[PDB]
Amino acid sequence: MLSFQYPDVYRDETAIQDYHGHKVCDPYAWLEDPDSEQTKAFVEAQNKITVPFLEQCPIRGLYKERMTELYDYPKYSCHFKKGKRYFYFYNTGLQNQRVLYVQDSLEGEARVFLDPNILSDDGTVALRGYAFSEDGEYFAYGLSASGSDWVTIKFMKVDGAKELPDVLERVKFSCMAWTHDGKGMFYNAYPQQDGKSDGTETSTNLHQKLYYHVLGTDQSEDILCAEFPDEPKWMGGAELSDDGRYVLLSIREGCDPVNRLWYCDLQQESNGITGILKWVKLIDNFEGEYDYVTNEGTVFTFKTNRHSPNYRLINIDFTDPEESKWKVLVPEHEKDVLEWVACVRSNFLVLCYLHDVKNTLQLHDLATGALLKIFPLEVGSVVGYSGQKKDTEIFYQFTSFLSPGIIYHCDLTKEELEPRVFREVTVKGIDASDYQTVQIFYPSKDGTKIPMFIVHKKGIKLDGSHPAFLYGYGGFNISITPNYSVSRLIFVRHMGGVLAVANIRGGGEYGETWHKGGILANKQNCFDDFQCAAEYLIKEGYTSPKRLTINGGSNGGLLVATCANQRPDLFGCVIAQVGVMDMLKFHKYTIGHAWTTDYGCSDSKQHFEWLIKYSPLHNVKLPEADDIQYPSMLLLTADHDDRVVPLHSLKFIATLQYIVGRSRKQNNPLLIHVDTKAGHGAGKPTAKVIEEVSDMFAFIARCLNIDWIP
Ligand SMILES: *[C@](O)(CO)[C@@H]1CCCN1C(=O)[C@@H]1CCC=C1C(=O)NCc1ccccc1
Repeated sequence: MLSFQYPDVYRDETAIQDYHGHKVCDPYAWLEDPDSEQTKAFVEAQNKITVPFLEQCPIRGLYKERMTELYDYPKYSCHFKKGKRYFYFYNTGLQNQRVLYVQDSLEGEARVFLDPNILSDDGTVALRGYAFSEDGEYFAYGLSASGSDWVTIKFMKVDGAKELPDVLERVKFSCMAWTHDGKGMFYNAYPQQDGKSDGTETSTNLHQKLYYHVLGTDQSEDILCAEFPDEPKWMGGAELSDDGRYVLLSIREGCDPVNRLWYCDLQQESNGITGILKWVKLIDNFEGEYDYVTNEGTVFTFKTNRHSPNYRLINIDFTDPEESKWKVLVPEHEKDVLEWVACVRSNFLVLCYLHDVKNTLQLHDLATGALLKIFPLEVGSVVGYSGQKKDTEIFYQFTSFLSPGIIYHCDLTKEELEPRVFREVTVKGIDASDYQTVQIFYPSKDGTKIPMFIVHKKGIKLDGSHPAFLYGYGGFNISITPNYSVSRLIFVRHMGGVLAVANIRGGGEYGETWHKGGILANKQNCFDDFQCAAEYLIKEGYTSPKRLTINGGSNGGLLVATCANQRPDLFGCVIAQVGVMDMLKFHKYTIGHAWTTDYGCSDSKQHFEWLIKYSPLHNVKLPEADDIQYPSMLLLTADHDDRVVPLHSLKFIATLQYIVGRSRKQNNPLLIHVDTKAGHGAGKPTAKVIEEVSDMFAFIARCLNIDWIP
């Protein structure tokens, strides 16, 4: 099968670093420089063998045509009201970017408000963040180029959709919050740095500042409102209270769901916003999360995890702020995670729970916390919502494995609340009733029961004959909940596949204890959980190792890369997207310093000892048994991935090809594809998304010799 040879790649054998007495060799350290001729030649040589491999089999074309056909369905966000007008996002089917529409009433004719498609030939300029002024008359929006986290904020007057002159540069990981006087907007920016700031650089991002931009002025005139020069990793994001009276500052350091919470009573500023604000340090530590829900005068309602791993709602009165005085408005549930909370129609709260990895949605009274209404939902996820304090109605969007889903509307001025289907779209080509989703709970190595969703054609024999696609993430308190994926359903219908999603530790599915169960010293739980998921699928007859594919992205790319090293015998195929591979150096680049709350940091002797054991880059090793080789592997990355700098995948594939790819017994390919004008994944145009899934499933089809089923 291997009709190509791996490129020559220089090994710098002098690259030796001491980590607490452990010598680590890093012969591909030079691939850390994205700008060198050496690195560019490496990328070109790798793509030169990967692309013809992927495109040799007719199956890529059949997949791509079927993806193009089935992905072509209308896609809407929830309606949301701002001031006098309604807005929603909409893609007719195959537009590169969804388009923002405005209408003057729910029954009124809609018109294009902001169309990102006209900003590039190839749809690689994408909306990233936006905020309307309190009165709905002005609009700020972030644009990112080529998938980079870097943002340029531009502005529009809503009436007439008029471009304004204001442009804000050096924006990254930014809040956008307008003061209610409509004078201007808070946002974050980074100090100048040497070299590039376009998504191709690896430079660390430190000293993020909070600024205020007065509409109608140059950026050079913006007011510095908060900075933390003694704490270069702190990130202070601003929002206005619902009554416009307070600026709330949430300071983060790292990725843990915790924040300091400072406030500024704007009425108490000596002369409006003119410099560093008179911050009152209400919560001045990182012991808990405090997510603002609403306030009534000085009584502030927050979603918190303080003393409550599954989250709860508390009231903190700013005039009596000590923790012993806080009121518990909605107590923590013993098992279900309070995922998010919104305040709507003055005195309702909308609460969204995660119950065994499925969403529920409930209306509660603001004053007492009492449950008033359950909004009935099928099993799946709530993935969109609108309705803020002043609004008198809600929209919410539901999705699941087997249907694109439904947008509901509920008029909250009615005595008897009755949600109605507002929009529903059918995907002709996939009959949902041919398939089923089951949820099982399998024991991991230590006996912990892990949830797994399995999706497959009805009536299949569990004889181990089926190809399977097993997906995981396992980190950063992120819950992996049901979602509609055309690309995965084509695998099921046209490749005869079984789909599986394992809810491994590290995620947020069972609250903070689930998260803590897959971080730091215990990160190996994630890999154990995921290996156990594969073993369960095999034992129960859904699949066999030779027909099993695993996939994950980012922290999920680490997951699958590590599982390949640790259990090469368990998997036939591995696709690792935009993965963190160098666990010893991840913290040196761009925003990687923020992930040490999940992983630890190699500067620490204790953390190094955890990290060295599973770092994919440092654990490539020929399997001992003559009958065992590495699975076929595909790494996907891109040249403007400034979230997880591509050096991770570059160094990892060089190592795989040298240590494993050169052995006689290795016949499974070990490949990387590096895309151009693309980044970590957010804002990826439709055309690239289609090419990407076509690459992935063609890879699977070719490595496992799977026949297309028309
Ligand atoms: C991927 O897993 C997912 O994109 C990468 C690699 C490890 C974690 N990760 C992230 O993107 C983390 C997960 C959740 C948010 C992340 C992040 O780095 N966000 C940027 C950011 C913004 C504000 C404060 C801290 C970090």
